[PDB]
Amino acid sequence: RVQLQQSGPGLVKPSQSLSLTCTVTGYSITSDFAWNWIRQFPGNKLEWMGYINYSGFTSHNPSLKSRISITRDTSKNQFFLQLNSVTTEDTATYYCAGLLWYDGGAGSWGQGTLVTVSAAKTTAPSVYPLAPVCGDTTGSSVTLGCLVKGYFPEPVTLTWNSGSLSSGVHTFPAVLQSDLYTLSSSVTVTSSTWPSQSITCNVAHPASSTKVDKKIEPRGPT
Amino acid sequence: RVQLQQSGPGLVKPSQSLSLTCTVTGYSITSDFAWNWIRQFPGNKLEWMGYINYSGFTSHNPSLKSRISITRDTSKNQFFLQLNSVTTEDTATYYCAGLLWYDGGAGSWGQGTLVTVSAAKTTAPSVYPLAPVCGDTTGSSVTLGCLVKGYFPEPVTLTWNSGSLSSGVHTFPAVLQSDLYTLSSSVTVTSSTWPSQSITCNVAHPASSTKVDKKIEPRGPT
Amino acid sequence: DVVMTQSPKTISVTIGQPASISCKSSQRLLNSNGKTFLNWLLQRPGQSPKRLIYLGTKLDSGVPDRFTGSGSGTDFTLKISRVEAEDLGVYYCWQGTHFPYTFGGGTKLEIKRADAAPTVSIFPPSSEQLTSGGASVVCFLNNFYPKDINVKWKIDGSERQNGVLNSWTDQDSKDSTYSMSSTLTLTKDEYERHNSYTCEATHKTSTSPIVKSFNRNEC
Amino acid sequence: DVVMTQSPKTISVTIGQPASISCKSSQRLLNSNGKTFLNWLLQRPGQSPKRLIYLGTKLDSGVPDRFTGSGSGTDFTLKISRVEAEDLGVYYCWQGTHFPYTFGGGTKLEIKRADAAPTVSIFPPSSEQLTSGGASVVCFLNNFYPKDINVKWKIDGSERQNGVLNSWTDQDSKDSTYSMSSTLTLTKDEYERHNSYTCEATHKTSTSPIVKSFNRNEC
Ligand SMILES: C[Si](C)(c1ccccc1)[C@H]1CC[N@@+](C)([O-])CC1
Ligand SMILES: C[Si](C)(c1ccccc1)[C@H]1CC[N@@+](C)([O-])CC1
Repeated sequence: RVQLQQSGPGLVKPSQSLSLTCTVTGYSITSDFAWNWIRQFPGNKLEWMGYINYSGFTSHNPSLKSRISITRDTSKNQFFLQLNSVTTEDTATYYCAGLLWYDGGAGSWGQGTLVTVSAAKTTAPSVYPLAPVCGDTTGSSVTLGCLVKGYFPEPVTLTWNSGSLSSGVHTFPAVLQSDLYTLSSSVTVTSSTWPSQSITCNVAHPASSTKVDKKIEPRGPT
Repeated sequence: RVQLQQSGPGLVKPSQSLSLTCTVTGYSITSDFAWNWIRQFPGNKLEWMGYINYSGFTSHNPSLKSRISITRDTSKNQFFLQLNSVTTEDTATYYCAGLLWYDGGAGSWGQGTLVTVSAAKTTAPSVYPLAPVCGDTTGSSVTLGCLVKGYFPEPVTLTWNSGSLSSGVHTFPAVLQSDLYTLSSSVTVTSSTWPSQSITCNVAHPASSTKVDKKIEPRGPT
Repeated sequence: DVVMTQSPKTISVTIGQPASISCKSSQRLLNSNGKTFLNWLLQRPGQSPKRLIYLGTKLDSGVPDRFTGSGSGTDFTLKISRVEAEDLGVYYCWQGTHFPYTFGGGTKLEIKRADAAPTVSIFPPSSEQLTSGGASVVCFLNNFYPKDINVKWKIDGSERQNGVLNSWTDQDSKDSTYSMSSTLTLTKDEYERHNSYTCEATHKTSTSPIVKSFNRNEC
Repeated sequence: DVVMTQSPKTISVTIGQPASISCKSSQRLLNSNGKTFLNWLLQRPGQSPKRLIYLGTKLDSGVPDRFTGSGSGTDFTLKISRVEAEDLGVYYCWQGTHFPYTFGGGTKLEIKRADAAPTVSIFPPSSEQLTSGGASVVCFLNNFYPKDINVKWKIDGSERQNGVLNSWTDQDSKDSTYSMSSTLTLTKDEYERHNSYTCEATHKTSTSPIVKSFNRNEC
């Protein structure tokens, strides 16, 4: 099947140009589809920006008049978006999506890439480990945590044991404070597996090329 | 005739993507030419990056393998350059140029746009006026000056009286000091026209959206 | 432009039950070629919108037959024969008959399931954060239903509201429960000036609040 | 890749005189269609490269006939019947026969004209720069020929070399002269500790150096 994948900056400064790329696999872009760029704003409102179909024909929403350009590179099977003079209003989640030109079916969207328009400077995050106490290390199960504080811009991808520990995990949406994001995450396992088996918090923050691990070690005696 | 004009960022940070645009006027891009992107390095060495011809066909130098993409927007009669994972080595002057596909004649280049790959932060310039003394305000002619110190990145466009005073002008190449550029400019007029007629130094620095004027007023008594 | 009005805004449904949502367009969507470019999409929590219905009434590629689109003219309806846990998320309608193409406001489907009390856990600041001059007391309330829940912080018996930050996860697409994290941030000094730190949760699953706490110096 | 070797590296010529430059390719440039994709370009100071010769020996669009390209195989020559002031700049050859297309190293043509002494001017720091904690004494030496020139700074008679920065303009494409600016930067304090500031220029147009100076407190 067809699969799309977006890539681009996560942060762009006011008045600059936004440049995004969408790599397509499993189908030639010069056949059948309409390759669209759609964005989703904070309140979850969706807006169609435009497309370029299999024959290279383009069409874009008038709400973006003279600021948008959609091109393609048939050699690398990718299409692009160029948005000039961005302002904080352009902050949203950008998606690429292909729908069949003829009837609009077999539509496939990429994962989306967050784009922030701000003057604020990129700040790496701090990762603090959250170990329980001794009253919960004696019972049914155990909950461990990971605190990621003060970073910018979004997002950060967080995993436990580099991704092998997926179940019993909860990563909460980040909250903006002091122009810095804070996000927490908890993982739950059997009260008899930890600390026998190390549990590590892996935090990644693209905007600043940061990647730090944080092992969850027991408080007090170790 | 055909005329090209480049536009794009003046500063880009390491590992990011460079995105340039070339607007073409006086001829359709879907006819006859080969639309090229060429760059010139500090020592004035030229390198061919690639092209996209009238039929949309592309070709790029292997020295940029998998980092370059050249597309076009026939609707706005523009073509573009996308250069991924730039490093300080990518710092150069980027030009767009059209040559006839068939024989290589009628070639036309844009003015070029300086591109700097650095971590250094954008800094607006300081503009100090340079008035003579009283020993040269009594003689043949008179030379006035304008000092532009400590800015980044290049360039700054400097004019006298918003561009009406063009003759007898010398704007010297900037010199990099403390990761900050310094540039001076002198203008010469009849020893009897100044200060009867105000002379102003107009300094513009895109990277920081700065535009400041500096009138040249006589030292001491005024 | 052609405006797409969706209703209801939100909607709660028991698992194994049918559902039905509306999308009304301010302009006819059938074009001169007999086609009606109208699509229905489902955006599960954390995912991107995915296909369901195309051509106004046609089951899209690989979509469970449980979904059925219908209607014509300006009134379109999406139906689900029998809701499943993974059907939760926001449904959107999208018209491609009139340029510029526009989406509806979306309709959020909440899954209805049996009540579930929260598993609460509390965490003192980390040694590392402390040495940095900060202090955060984190409390987790996981896998509960319904979404409504009230958490209260108490420092040595007194309620504390300032400096508290909360964050909820969307309904889980597997068990249909909700989770939440409450965080109390204080200056290192104010933190070390007190001893008791409590996290109080009130939820319809118990008339008496769920309490979790700790005192500095112990574990 | 096909390497293009240009010679000489630089070159000086009197106005009204002929010139001739070379470009040698490491590989034949004639292709299977009888064409030789070889172009000659001139990049005047501050401008972008501009067309001259195409197809190895063909006068390009709107180019003065004074320019003539010739040669075949791997040896190509550019000739100028009689140099004019605006012919100064760097000449480049560019081959489009072998992918990837490459340029030569360029050849710089300097114009020969009558000697011309420099018009020197000196400038004390500005009130504004002073209040900022800085001090720059700027000196200009405009429209001189030849390029060779030596400027010396003296603070109260003693030579000063540290903190001096110079910048030269390329040969002027109209009068063929050169200009230069010399700047002495000092701390506000060191500047206010001295009285005499002199700018000394030595140039073949006078055996005695051109001197310009000023003393704080006057004008
Ligand atoms: C933009 Si869309 C892929 C499309 C949009 C919404 C619903 C179904 C199809 C299609 C493209 C071809 N037409 C002729 O432009 C009609 C709209
Ligand atoms: C890249 Si160019 C416009 C060209 C380059 C240098 C000199 C003359 C022509 C030309 C394009 C068509 N071919 C067949 O690729 C040969 C080179």
